[PDB]
Amino acid sequence: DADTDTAARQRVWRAFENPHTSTMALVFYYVTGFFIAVSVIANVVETVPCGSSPGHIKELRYAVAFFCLDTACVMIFTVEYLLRL
Amino acid sequence: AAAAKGIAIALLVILVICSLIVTSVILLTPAEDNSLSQKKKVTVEDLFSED
Repeated sequence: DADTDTAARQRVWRAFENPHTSTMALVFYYVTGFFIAVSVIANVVETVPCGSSPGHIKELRYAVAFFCLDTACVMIFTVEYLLRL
Repeated sequence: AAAAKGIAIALLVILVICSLIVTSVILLTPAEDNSLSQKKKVTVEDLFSED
């Protein structure tokens, strides 16, 4: 009963911590979830032969660009960590 | 609901723009076709050939 949760940046980062502030928090969390999902699925799919490997290039797509996606998403991770700090 | 759907569409747009930025990034350093001779090498026989 006595959890006494409260509500310039001191209230701003709490509103960020708030799971649902309608306009702001929903965006802030959904976009981060999309980033983490695309990051993990990209890390997974870099293994399938046709995806990114010499599994179908021996005859002759294997474009090494998911590394750039990993760089971008870890950039998002570190900037979000700085925001959390 | 309706407001939730609207803000969901807003975040959908702001993630679509980021995805397009990612596509621009991956096309920023493309190597679709690499220029190469891809033909026969040079041997001693063609050295001694009339060509």
